[PDB]
Amino acid sequence: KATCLGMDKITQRKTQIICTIGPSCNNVESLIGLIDKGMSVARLNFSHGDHESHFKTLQNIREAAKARPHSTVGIMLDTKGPEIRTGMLEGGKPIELKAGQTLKITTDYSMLGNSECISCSYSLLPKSVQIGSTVLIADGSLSTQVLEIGDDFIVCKVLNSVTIGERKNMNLPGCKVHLPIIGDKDRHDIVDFALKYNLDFIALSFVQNGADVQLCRQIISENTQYSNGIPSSIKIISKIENLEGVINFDSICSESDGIMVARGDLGMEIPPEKIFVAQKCMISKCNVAGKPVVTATQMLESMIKSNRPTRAEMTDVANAVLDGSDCVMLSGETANGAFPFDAVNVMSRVCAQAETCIDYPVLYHAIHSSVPKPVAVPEAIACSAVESAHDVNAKLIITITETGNTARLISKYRPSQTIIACTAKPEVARGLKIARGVKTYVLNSIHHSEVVISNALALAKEESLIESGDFAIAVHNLMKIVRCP
Amino acid sequence: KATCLGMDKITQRKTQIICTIGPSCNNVESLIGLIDKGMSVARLNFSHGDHESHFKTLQNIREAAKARPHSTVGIMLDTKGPEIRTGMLEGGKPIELKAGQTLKITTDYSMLGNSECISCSYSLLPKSVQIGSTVLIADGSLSTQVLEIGDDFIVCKVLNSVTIGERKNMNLPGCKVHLPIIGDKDRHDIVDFALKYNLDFIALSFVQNGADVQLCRQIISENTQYSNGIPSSIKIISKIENLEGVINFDSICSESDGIMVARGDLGMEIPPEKIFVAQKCMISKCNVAGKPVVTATQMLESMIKSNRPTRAEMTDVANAVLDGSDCVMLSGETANGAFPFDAVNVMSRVCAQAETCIDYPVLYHAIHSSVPKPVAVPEAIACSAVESAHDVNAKLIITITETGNTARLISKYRPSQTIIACTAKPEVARGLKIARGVKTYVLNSIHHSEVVISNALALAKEESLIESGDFAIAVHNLMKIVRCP
Amino acid sequence: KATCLGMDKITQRKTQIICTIGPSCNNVESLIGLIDKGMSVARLNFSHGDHESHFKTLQNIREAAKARPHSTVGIMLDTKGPEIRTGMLEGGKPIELKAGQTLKITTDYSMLGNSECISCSYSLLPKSVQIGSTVLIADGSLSTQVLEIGDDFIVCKVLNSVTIGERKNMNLPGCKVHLPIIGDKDRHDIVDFALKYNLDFIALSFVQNGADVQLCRQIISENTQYSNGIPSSIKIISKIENLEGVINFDSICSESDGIMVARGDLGMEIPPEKIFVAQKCMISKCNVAGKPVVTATQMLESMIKSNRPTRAEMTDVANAVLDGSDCVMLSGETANGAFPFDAVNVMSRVCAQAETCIDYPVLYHAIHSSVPKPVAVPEAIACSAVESAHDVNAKLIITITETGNTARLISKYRPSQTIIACTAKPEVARGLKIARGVKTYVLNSIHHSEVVISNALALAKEESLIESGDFAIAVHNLMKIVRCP
Amino acid sequence: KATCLGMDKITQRKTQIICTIGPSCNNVESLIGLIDKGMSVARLNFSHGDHESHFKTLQNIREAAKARPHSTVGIMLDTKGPEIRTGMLEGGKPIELKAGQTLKITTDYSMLGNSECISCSYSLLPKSVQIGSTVLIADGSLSTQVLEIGDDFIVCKVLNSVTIGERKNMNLPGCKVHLPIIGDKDRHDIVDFALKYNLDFIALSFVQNGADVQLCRQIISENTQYSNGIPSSIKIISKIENLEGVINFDSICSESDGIMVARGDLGMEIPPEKIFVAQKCMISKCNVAGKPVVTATQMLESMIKSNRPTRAEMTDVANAVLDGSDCVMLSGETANGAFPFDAVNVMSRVCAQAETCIDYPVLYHAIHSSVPKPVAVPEAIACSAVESAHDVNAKLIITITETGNTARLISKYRPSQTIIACTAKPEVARGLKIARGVKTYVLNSIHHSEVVISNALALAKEESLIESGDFAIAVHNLMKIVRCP
Repeated sequence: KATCLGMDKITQRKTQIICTIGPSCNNVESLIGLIDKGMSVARLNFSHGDHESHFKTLQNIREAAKARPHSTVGIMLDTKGPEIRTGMLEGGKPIELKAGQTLKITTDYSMLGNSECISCSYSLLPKSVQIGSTVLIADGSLSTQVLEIGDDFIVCKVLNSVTIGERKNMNLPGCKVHLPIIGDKDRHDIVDFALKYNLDFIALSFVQNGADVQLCRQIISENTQYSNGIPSSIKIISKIENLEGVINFDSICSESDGIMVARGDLGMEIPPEKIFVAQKCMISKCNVAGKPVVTATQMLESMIKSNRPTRAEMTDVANAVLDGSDCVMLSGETANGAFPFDAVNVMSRVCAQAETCIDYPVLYHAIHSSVPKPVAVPEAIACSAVESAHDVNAKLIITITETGNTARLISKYRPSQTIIACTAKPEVARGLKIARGVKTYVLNSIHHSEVVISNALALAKEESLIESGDFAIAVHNLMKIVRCP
Repeated sequence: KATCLGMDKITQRKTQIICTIGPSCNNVESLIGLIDKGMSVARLNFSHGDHESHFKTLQNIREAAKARPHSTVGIMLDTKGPEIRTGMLEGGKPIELKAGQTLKITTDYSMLGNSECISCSYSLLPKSVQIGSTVLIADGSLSTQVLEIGDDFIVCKVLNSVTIGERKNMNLPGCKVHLPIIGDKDRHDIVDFALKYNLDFIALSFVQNGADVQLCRQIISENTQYSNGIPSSIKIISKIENLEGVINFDSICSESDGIMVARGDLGMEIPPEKIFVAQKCMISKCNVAGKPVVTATQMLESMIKSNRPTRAEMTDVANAVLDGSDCVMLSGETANGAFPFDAVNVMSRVCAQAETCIDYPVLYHAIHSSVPKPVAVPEAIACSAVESAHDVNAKLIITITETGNTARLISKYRPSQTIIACTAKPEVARGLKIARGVKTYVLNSIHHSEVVISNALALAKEESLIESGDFAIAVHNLMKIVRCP
Repeated sequence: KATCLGMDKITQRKTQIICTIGPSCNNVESLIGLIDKGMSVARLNFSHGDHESHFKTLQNIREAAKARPHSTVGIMLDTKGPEIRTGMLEGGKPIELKAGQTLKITTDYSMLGNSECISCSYSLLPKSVQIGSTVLIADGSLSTQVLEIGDDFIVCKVLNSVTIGERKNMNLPGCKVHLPIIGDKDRHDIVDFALKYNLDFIALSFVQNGADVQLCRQIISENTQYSNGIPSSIKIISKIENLEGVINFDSICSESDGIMVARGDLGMEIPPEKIFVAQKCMISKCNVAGKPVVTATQMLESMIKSNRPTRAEMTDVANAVLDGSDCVMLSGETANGAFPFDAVNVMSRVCAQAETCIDYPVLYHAIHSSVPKPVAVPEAIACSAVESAHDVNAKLIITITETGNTARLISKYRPSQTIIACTAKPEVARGLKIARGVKTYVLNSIHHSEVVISNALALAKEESLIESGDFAIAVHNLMKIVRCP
Repeated sequence: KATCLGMDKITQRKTQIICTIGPSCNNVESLIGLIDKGMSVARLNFSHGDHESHFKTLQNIREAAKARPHSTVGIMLDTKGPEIRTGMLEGGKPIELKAGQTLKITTDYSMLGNSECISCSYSLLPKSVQIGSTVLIADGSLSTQVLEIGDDFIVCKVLNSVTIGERKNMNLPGCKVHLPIIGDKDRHDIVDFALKYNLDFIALSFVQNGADVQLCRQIISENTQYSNGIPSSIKIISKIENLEGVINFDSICSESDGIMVARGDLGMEIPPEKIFVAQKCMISKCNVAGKPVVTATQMLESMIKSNRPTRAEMTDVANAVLDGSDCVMLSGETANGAFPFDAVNVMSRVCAQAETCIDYPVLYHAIHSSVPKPVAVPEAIACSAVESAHDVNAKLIITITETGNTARLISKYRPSQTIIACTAKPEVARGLKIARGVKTYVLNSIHHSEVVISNALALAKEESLIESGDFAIAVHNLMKIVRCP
């Protein structure tokens, strides 16, 4: 019905876009490009790089953002988390293995590993496997089986002949990994980078229960040395990356400021045909809870070595948007891909196209019905704004906010109209970069409602978002309908 | 569902009540009683009485209203319109007739009629009938047949032996009555009573098309001599009383300020079984258009000579409310009945009871869906107010209004909450006495919104309409949600 | 919507009509007339008449039915039940009373009563009241108050001056009446009239719980002497006539073959404004249960002394049909009214008119959704027949049935199409005369499906119910769609 | 809701699967394997191979089908259509090109091409391009630009350095290709293979309008020499592969027996972001019309060189099923992939899993509402069967059919129950291998309905599709509900 009206034709994008910043796009020029193509949030994967690499990247993001005064860019720190990685190889050159050979794996991490004895970051490895256990390297590339266990090593038997590099992933199927969700390095990165440099999001890797989220809350509340004793309003985004997280989803979602659905280990703990079911379900639950949800399964793989993607990758992003996703995330397409700019631009257009397939009145009633009544005043105002915008055929919903909460609530009810959030706090604007359909205007002051609305309508007119004679809904416990001069 | 919740039990009335004031309830004491039983509007039927009778009644109504300052009483003038009535009988005593006898009817209205020659107010009577024409008197009591036509009289043959009195109704089936909808007397009554004494409603008898309505509009605009050159805002309520009125209903409804469904001639022009179908349709169309509708078919006939009505009469009122009727009107039950006070009280309780059978969310969506979009700003505001009242579970919807238009728009969407209209103009309050579920607060000034709302909430608290901590929606292009202090 | 399409116009009646047979219409000629006007079922009120009067009436009904071979007439016995009546008056002439006088009431039933000492049928009267209790005669006409209680009498004080006749009703507010629901006379009438003469319905007066229904079931099962040891399939219709019945409705409805909502005492035990609520609720519950429901509050009172009714009475029948009533019943309009034929004809046309206001697809989905799944095979076939008829725009639903059960199930789902029930058993056809929209064809044999359908389509074509080329749904666990030759 | 019930758990597949048969799976043993993994239809892509290659494959398919008598395998011929392919390379070895060099292209198809002068099958190539025209080879691999046009050749300038092989695809963007939709070779393949060997489907490449479909109809009706003068019932499945096909879709869809959504040229004529929008619309229109639709964009690309696919590829299949797709098609994954058997098995499990996300009652009402009424008799029967299956909670819908039309109609309404089609004609069974949720029982005779149903139920019991006491709907204009013995 709505999809067919689009075919007869064969309004800016609402779904936010997160880009992972790596070597391929670390410089100012590239970052500006990424903003122009549609980047809402820049992500720093703390599984990679060092302190100096991260800090430079951060400076570059902010410099690039300064070059784009009509844009707001949020910055996300994605924790390393409880991962197991291999060590450095022979001098620095990659190594292949053949089935049948006996490969040794030492826990002496600071050791150069050859074709016979590689290294491992997990010092509790010997006490975590048994004779016969399977050890997976590079996410199902080097499959092995334990033959011996020593004090600080294991000896495995290479089962299938494959090629792997350095710092590769490692997996222990059916084995409990004795690592914390927030280890010592994660704490250091949270306090001494995210809080210290005033970042906007913490993507918490491998969250498994509400207690993981609460530990992060506690860390934030006990570390205010970088903000004059004032607790950061930095947002916790929990990454569901395994079966435990899926089982405890409700608790995690309820505790967090947002959810990210990511590849992780999930594809090894459940049947692969079931992954899409879990994703769809987690997205719907986030929609009902009004918590932002990020879809991030590295959707455009083919765009690390190709100018444009294949159908399957585009339909994945389209269907993620249609499932109700707030943001989509690019991983190695931008971080270390050959065509970082092409991917974002493609992804952006796909999102916009998928959003034309939405039956907005129907979507609104679905969400409105799913929310138990009575609600708080702010949420009621939000609903009425969306209903009003529909009833007068308004082009914009403008919200004057000091925290972004009303803007998040309007976003929850999925208006067809673009939401313009007006605030005096730049941090609030960056925080809103994960909320669907929210554009932000940062102001010097927010005290004079009339003036704020006037400037917002003038600026929106300049940006081709509204025209003279068009209606806009203004919200600030209060709702009004104004006409664009 | 909603009706069955009520059966297990075996919130003030929203439907407004119109009482016809006559001899039985003309005095101050009686009118005070009628207010206490639930009278919203006092109707003066200008088919009966003289100037002095009407003027005394008008004073009594207004004196009674002063004795009840928390109430607001509207005053309606019901026009004589194009009717044919007989003259005075033998001295002043009633006369019966027997079939077979030849009854004469003269057009000399100033004459005492006997059992052989009666009188008639319609001077064009001879030129309107032919030999064999049927002449009905007292709405199907004296059925006669024309035998001779003279210059200023007709001679008929009494077909059925019945008893009749003075000033009785007269009908000419299948004959065109050459009388205007608004004649000399009607103009006189509108200008020198309704406008002159500042009444609130003109109930316009036998409206047949839009042109009839527009003639009344013209009279109103051309007669501002009693209001300092400012046109009155007196409401035109067109009475649908015949087949023509039904045929042209849409035009009439669109031109009018409201609609009254009355008995009139309709039952003689269409099959009686079709009347309730016409009524249901007319009520639905009024609901959709947002125009007040009055149901008035003399619902409680039995209560002119009995303490209480029978089932059929109560169900009639109940179903009128459930059909969507804004007001119910009592006729001979209050005017010249033996039990006026019992009637009103009964009708009030039935209305309240029928209102407990309503599924309010379902009703809201039915009306909201029937309204073509986009709507104008105030209608959108009204909708949003009703939805917000629901979503926070508010007790009141308060509207600050200078005309009553917003209160009418809110009323259209049928909220479960009582609607409180705050105005500075007492005429606006009186005009709203035909909008369902609206109560009116008259204030000295309406300028300071915060103050207006504070005093409205305090007065509502005093009247036990709201309690501390309860929510109320306040509307004045603008909508907000406040908590009662 | 559907009501307005009808107004633009300003298909046979579905709602069945029950007529009470009394002195005014006891003869063959009158009964034939009643059939022609629309009588489905003839009712014998066993509160009145004697054995000889009842038997003659029965013969007349059956003779009249023989004169109408294309009609099926059901016969209903309405039990006297636990009622209290007054005795015979002075010789035989009616008597009036004045407030203040002390009226005596003896329990010596076989005694002529004057203006000072009347008689009473209830011998336990003295042991049922106390000093100060109120005794009501003729349903709130003679209001009295006990002054003395003797062995076989009471002395009351006339409170209000009114006029009453013989055999008048009597009521004891707030007092327990020690009479059985099925007394000795009721049992006699059930066994020696209803079963003996093979009647179709027993309207059981003043049912108060399921045990009352079960007593009647037991009586039927223990009295097969008039039907060769084969238990009668006579249908029990329980009359809800008081508060107890309303409280225990679910149990009563679940036990019975049908429900009648009647005047009884209800109007004295609950507030009168609540009666319509209870009726609406009981009708809906019967619709959901698929049990036939009869509305019978003496809807056309004014038609005992008038040619035509008033609006309130017509709208009552219209709204009863719209509430979901299967049958409407006339009481004193036919039994002892001046215009028995006029009333039925009016009532019939009203029903037909009200049925045009029904949104059939909407009504179907409402009932279909209210019924818990899974259902039995016969009910599933019934639903599919109704859906099929809609989908092909069929004109008839024909059902071959030996018990009428499938015809009752189709009726439950309220098709717009007339339901034609084909059976070889005349008793089955009469039983179906209380099911909405069911017309019956009685056949010699029912074995050849093809032939039965052919004859039914031919007969229906002759009766102007279907035309050549039109579709009909044929049902007999099996459903087919045939075309009318 | 339905997706989340599946997450808590973390019924056979209904969606049909088309496998393309090539070198990797040509032998009997492989084809048996493909049947066991879930192949419904075997596709022969006549763009590759010769007569003997196709004929051997046809025999192997048919021998493999005999080894699985409980399965039914359909056979599809996919036409070469209007395509442009290069010739053979240097002896037989592939050749790479570097940008800047001038590549020649001759129209002499019978020639061995080097790194300087390649060959081409399109003889009108010189008269189709101009100076500056872009010539694409291997679907955007070798981008060239015309420098010279000769009588039977063109000289181009290699724009981008890429590697290509033999028989590669060739495109002329913005140039009209003067080739018929059904040429000499296509006619030959349709008549002397599809019709001659009695295949079940013609997948018609690059259908652009209704006229193309009607030409294929004409060929079929004019060629009955291999079926004794009886026109084949071979299904025309039009492939939408370009913008023209999309523009004229309605006409094509109405003329065709089914629709295939293929990759084709579409991605070169419209923005890539718009492809999924077109696909969703085309699937919806097919669902509404009741025509089978095949989704086939080479969904599992990664499984030509990998054991299992990535997320995007699985979600693509999952969402195709949820969009309403009747069949999914595998291309190079089975034809010449390294892991054919793993691919099919994965795609099958995804389909089944996606099918558990369906709200079956909701889906039924959506389709039922979209169908304009009235429908024809068999469509009404199909609807009623689906509703009855639901209402009694049946396990199977069994249809006795001579053409398969009723089975297709039932399929259209998407019952949760498996549909069992009973036919005497093996071609009918094979034709139904593209209808979702239909399984087929081939019988010697179909005459005795009772017997047919008995044997169908017994065979279904044997296959564990139904148990004793379970209900099944039987359809053969007629519908009934039976219990499995």
